[PDB]
Amino acid sequence: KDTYGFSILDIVINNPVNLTIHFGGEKGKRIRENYSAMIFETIVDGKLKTEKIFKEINEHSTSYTFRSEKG
Amino acid sequence: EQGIELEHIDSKSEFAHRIMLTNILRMMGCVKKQKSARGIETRPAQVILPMSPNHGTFGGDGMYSESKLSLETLFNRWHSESWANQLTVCGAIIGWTRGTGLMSANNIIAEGIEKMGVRTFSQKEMAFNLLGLLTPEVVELCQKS
Repeated sequence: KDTYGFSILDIVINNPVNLTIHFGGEKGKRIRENYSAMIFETIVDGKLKTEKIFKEINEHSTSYTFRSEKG
Repeated sequence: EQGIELEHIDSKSEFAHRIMLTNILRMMGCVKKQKSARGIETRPAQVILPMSPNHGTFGGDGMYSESKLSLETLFNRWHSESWANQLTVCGAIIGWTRGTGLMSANNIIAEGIEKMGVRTFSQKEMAFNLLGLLTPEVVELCQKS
């Protein structure tokens, strides 16, 4: 809840098909940062090449939807 | 509320004040309660409040001025209470907008007012002004204060 803006309990109990995370307000910007700061840290030719998980999440994103067919 | 001075404030004005103030606070309150019941702390609703430069300047408008001035408390209440994550406050001080239910009775003089180097608005322009408050940059600004 505090880091990624979702309840793992909610997903276990309700198994929602989609989950939208909202990045509104101060708390939402902090959660958005956590999604952005979530990075792949690879070493290529003795150089740190940091890539982003959640490419579609930038500083102008207001939401992110996790998607599934069934849950 | 037209032709309702202080001494005429009665049923209609109390009802108008319920519409234009009290039940706006209740509507905001209801949205706050729904969001909080569902744990929504990161998707605040921007409240575009129809504020007025008319705080008893024209007269004869019942409790209009009281309704409009009372909305200005929300600017402070946003900081002092516990609803800031559910609602943001955007106070639009709406200028002289020709053609509306409230202002159509004042259309004939607007050319004269503009000779002072002042601006009256069409409903289209005012709508455009208010839609400017719902742009991503103003939305982010109201989330800060």
